[PDB]
Amino acid sequence: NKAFLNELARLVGSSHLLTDPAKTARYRKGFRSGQGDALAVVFPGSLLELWRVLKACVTADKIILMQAANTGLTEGSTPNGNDYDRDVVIISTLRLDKLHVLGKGEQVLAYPGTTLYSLEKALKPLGREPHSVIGSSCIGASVIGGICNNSGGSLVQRGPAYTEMSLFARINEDGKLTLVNHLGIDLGETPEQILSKLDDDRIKDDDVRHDGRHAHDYDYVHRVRDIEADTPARYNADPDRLFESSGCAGKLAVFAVRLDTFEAEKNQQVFYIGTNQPEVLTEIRRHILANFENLPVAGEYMHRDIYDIAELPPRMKNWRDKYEHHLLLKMAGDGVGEAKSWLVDYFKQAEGDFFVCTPEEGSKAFLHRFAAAGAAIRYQAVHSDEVEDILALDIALRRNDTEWYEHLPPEIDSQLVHKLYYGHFMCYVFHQDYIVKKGVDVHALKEQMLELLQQRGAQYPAEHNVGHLYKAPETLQKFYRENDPTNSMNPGIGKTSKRKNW
Ligand SMILES: Cc1cc2nc3c(=O)[nH]c(=O)nc-3n(C[C@H](O)[C@H](O)[C@H](O)COP(=O)(O)OP(=O)(O)OC[C@H]3O[C@@H](n4cnc5c(N)ncnc54)[C@H](O)[C@@H]3O)c2cc1C
Repeated sequence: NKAFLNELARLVGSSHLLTDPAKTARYRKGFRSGQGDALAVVFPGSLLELWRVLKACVTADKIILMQAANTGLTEGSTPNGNDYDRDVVIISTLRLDKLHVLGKGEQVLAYPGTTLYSLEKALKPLGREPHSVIGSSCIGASVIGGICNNSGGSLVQRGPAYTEMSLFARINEDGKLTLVNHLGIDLGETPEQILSKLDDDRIKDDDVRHDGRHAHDYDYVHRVRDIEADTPARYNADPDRLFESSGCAGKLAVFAVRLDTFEAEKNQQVFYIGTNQPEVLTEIRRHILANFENLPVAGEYMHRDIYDIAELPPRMKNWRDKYEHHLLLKMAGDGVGEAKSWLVDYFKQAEGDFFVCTPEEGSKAFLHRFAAAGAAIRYQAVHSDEVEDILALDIALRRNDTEWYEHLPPEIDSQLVHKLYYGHFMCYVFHQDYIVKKGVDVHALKEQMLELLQQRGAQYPAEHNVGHLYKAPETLQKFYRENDPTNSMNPGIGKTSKRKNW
């Protein structure tokens, strides 16, 4: 072991290797939960260094945990406990932060540390927008980390993060580390050639091939509008979005992804909708999905309790006081006039009301909605020895569900101090965080709640992935194994075996 570590320090430099528990704690603890021991955290500075570190880990038979930023919410980006059969090496990819724009910006090559934030910035002067907008973009979520988790932001027209074109390393059945270039870009024959070409930014449009594979989720547009389908719009175990790097959850080492970007959206307007009747929001969604020509850009839901705890903008304060259910509907281009006209008519009849945001209201509303997650976490710490731990569920309802707002069995409802509800309303993806009464068996509660969701036909992790909080369905387990036959990369994800060879 003294030798393996010296090799790492030789490959990335001693200032880019951490072994002291007190120093690695920063990378061993999950954003909301999850924690474990790790032998080392290494920070390669080039893709070629990443390759050599992976090779050194495979030859020392270590477990590899790829990490970018670590905003994963279900403990799947940090070690889970200490019972691994081999030492764990966390490879932080955050220094690999270059970005390569292809052509006029219609596609990009993102590297392991490229942040969504930097992607947004580089595309803006090109008149393009990224494929994803998630609550964690403001705190540095990475592009590749979202592809690995099939992340789903607030962007209603884009689907969960997805691409069939990527460059990644895979430990095969024989335990051999292999580099697989499925980027559809000619980069060379050896790892040195391929990775240097990319590290030196010597890729030009001439190296690029155009072949029909998809660099985003095609037709989510269609799937999201099908309000008569009896399955959800998107969920982590959805087999059609599990492709190589897409949904890999750390089971491969993703070096690069080729992704589609989109034309920037014209003139956006946020419509702040509030109501006390769940059915009024249900019909806004159903009518827009079935009848609008223009899909919204975003449609974020916030219940009042989560509103208060997340908590200023006076009109929002007014809406909070008047309405329990809020829908932040962002339209763009023509959808603005379409939404404004239909809402004016709809609310002359339907119970609540709405207003057209001022740039300041609109940004503060979204900033408030995001942060919902951090909220519950902080309410917990405040009331630590008085409430159990936070029970957080991530769910995707059947597209034709007529009752999205849950009415739990009275005996389950009574065990909750608070019920925090927020989500991506148009996609029927909801995050439900509960503050549970002191003395309640949280594990038993969760099990009861998961049974009710199965009964409702919902799927669960929707966007956050299974991590170590959810059991991976058969589709996922089979995918994880195909990618990592030796089970040497982020091992027990989805409550699966943590041991070598599974
Ligand atoms: C406040 C807040 C709001 C959020 N809002 C949303 C939201 O709206 N929608 C949503 O879907 N999620 C949301 N999330 C979760 C977030 O999307 C994920 O935490 C984020 O996408 C993960 O990106 P990351 O850079 O943090 O990756 P990390 O957490 O580091 O996690 C990466 C996951 O991918 C693996 N991985 C990372 N890099 C690589 C690589 N190069 N090769 C192979 N495997 C790799 C890791 O092992 C792990 O399984 C939120 C989290 C927070 C804290």
